[PDB]
Amino acid sequence: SGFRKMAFPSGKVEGCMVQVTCGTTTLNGLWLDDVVYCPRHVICTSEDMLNPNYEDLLIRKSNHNFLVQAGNVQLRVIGHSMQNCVLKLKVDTANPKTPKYKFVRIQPGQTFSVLACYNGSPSGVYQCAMRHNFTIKGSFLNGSCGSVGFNIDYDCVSFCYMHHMELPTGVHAGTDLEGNFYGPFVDRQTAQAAGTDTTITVNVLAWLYAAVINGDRWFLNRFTTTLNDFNLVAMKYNYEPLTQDHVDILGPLSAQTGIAVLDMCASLKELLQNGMNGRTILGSALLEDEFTPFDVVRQCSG
Amino acid sequence: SGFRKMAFPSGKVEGCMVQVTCGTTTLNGLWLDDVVYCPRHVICTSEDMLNPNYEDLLIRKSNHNFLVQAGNVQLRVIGHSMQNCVLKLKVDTANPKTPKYKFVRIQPGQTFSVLACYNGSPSGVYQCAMRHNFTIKGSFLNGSCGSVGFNIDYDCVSFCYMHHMELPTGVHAGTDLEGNFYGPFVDRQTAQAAGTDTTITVNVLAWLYAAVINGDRWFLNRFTTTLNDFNLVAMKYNYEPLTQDHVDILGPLSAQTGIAVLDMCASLKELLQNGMNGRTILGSALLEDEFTPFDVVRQCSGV
Ligand SMILES: *C(=N)[C@H](C[C@@H]1CCNC1=O)NC(=O)[C@@H]1[C@@H]2[C@H](CN1C(=O)[C@@H](NC(=O)C(F)(F)F)C(C)(C)C)C2(C)C
Ligand SMILES: *C(=N)[C@H](C[C@@H]1CCNC1=O)NC(=O)[C@@H]1[C@@H]2[C@H](CN1C(=O)[C@@H](NC(=O)C(F)(F)F)C(C)(C)C)C2(C)C
Repeated sequence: SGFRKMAFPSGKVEGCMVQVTCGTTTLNGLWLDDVVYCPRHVICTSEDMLNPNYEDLLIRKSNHNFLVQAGNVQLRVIGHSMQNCVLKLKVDTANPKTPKYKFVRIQPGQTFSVLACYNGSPSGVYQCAMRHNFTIKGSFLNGSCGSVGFNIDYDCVSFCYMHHMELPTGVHAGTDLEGNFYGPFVDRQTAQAAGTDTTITVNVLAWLYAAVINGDRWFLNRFTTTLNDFNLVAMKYNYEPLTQDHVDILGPLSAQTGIAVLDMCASLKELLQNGMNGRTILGSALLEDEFTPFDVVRQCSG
Repeated sequence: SGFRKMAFPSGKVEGCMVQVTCGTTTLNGLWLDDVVYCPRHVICTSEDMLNPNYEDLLIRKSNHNFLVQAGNVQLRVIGHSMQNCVLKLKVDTANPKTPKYKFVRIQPGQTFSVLACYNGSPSGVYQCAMRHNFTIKGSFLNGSCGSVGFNIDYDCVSFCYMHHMELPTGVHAGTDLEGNFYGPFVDRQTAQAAGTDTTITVNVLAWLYAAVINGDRWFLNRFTTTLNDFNLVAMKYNYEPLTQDHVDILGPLSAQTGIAVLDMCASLKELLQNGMNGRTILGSALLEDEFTPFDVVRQCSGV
C-alpha cells in the first residue's frame, strides 16, 4: 500500500539528452535517430529575446554555428530547420540509444514525467500535470530549456513536452515536440498572462479513490447527486464540470472500490462545502488534482 | 524557479534490476558485478513468513532453486550466501552495466530515491525521507521487495536501502545493502511497532529557505530568536532540538538568501505557536520535513 507522486524511470530518456550551444546560449536538446530537437531561442543573444525575429536570426546561422555535445563527443550538424518554436538539427550520427518513441500532444489534466537537465546532463525527475490554463508547476532553472516531458507505455516513450519559459506567476510553459506551445504563450521575453486556472475534477475524484483504497473512509456516505447538481457546486468552487465521459473514465476505480462515481461526487461536494475540519487525506491538508485515474490505477491495483 | 520533490535520474539503477524467483515467491534483486542482492524472504512460502527459521530454510535450498532473470536472459546461480536479512546469489556473469557504486547506511532525516520495481522491471521513481523512527512513507505493492533506495553523486551510486516490508500503520521498512534493518524491525510476518516520530527540525528550516528562494515570504518576520529559546518551543511541538551542527549545515542556504538561521528560527517559532492558519508554503498546508539542506542547495543550483 501507500500513495506517492511518482515519475517514470528516466533511463530511456537519459540516453537522448544532449547539450546544444549557439554562440553564448547553451540549452538542452533531445537526440532521436539523426535529429536533435531543441528550443529555437538557442539562436538568441540576451537582447534578441526581448523581441526576436526568429526567421532573421536563423538566416544568420549555418550548421557550424551549432555546437552539439553528446557527453564528451561532438556531433556534427549537417542540416537545420525551424518547425514552429523548435529547431531540428540533422546530425551525421543516429543515436544508438534511441528508444521506441512517438510525439504526442497532451490535454489539460494529463500528467507526464519531466527529466530536468542542465548542459545536456540529467539532474532530476518529477511528475507534472498540465493545468487547465496550459501551464505546469515545475522546477526549472537557467539552462533548463530543452528538458522534456514524457510518458512510458512499456517500451515506448511518448514525448509530450519541451521546456521553454517561466511565466510571471512562477509557473512553467513549453511546447509539444512539433514546437507548438501549450496555451497562448510565445517565446519572447515580454509579460504574458496565463488564463485563470480551474481544478481538474476528474483528477480530484481519482485521488479520493486512491485514498479509499489506502484506508480513508470518513468522507464516504450513502448520499448521492445528479451530474447536474454536483456541477453547480463545482462552478462555485472553481472546479471543472464533470461530464459522462469523465464518469466513464473513473469506472475502473469505481468498480475496484464498489463506490459509484456520483457517490464519490456527493463526497467531494461535501468536502468543498464543509471543509476537512482538521484532518489529512493521504498526507495532504488540501484536495489534490495532480493525479489522473491512470496514475491511481498504476499504484492502487498494479 | 519552482521547488519540487525530485528523484535522481534512475538509468544507472535500472541497468542493475533483475527478477529473483525461488519456488512460488518472486521479487527483485540488484545485480552488481557477479552478485545479485535480494531480500532473504524470497526462500519463504506464505506459511514460512509467519515464523521463519531462515538458517534451516536456506539449508534446504540449492543453487537450482533460484531462478534469476535479467530481461529475458537467465543468469545461472553458482553460489548463495545469507548476510543478515539479505541473500547474495553469485551468478556466472558480471553485470556489464555495473555503475561505480558504494553501499552506505543513512541516518534519520536523510533522503534517497526509490526505484519501485515489479518482476525485475522498474515501474516508477520517487523520493523518500528516513523518519526519526527508521521508517519511510513509500508506495509498495506485492512483489516490490528488493526495490532499492539510492543517492547519486555525479557518477557514483550510493545504495542505501532495500525494501522488505510494510508496517500495520502503512509505513515501510527495509535494510541497508548489508541486510541490516533500519530500526527495530525483523523480517517476520508479526505485528511490529515503529517508534514515536519526531519532526526533523533542520529539514523544516531547509524547506523554509527553499520557500524564500521561490518567492514565498509571508512567514518572514522582523524578529531573530536564540538557539536556546527556539529549543524550548521545539520540545513542546515534538521537533528535534536544533544543534550547532544543524545550524552549520544550514550555512550555505542562510548565505544564499541573506537570512540568518536564527531569523528563520523566529519564523518557525511563530508558525508553530500560532499555526499556519489555513495558509500555504510552496503549495503545502503543512510544514514539511522531507527535504534535507543538501536537497535544497542541490536543487536551487542545478547540480
Ligand atoms: C530556458 N533555459 C529558460 C528557462 C527559464 C529560466 C528561468 N526559469 C525558466 O524556466 N527560458 C527562458 O529564459 C525564456 C526565454 C526568454 C525569456 N524566458 C523566460 O522564461 C522569461 N519569462 C518570460 O519572459 C515570460 F514571462 F514571458 F514567460 C524569464 C523572465 C527569464 C523567466 C525566452 C525566449 C522566452
Ligand atoms: C515484499 N515484496 C513485500 C512488500 C510488502 C507487500 C505489501 N506492501 C509491502 O511493502 N514484503 C512482505 O510481504 C513482507 C514479508 C513478510 C510479510 N511482509 C509484510 O510486509 C507484512 N508486514 C508485516 O508482517 C509487518 F507488519 F511486520 F511489517 C504484510 C502484512 C504483508 C504487509 C515478510 C517476510 C516480513
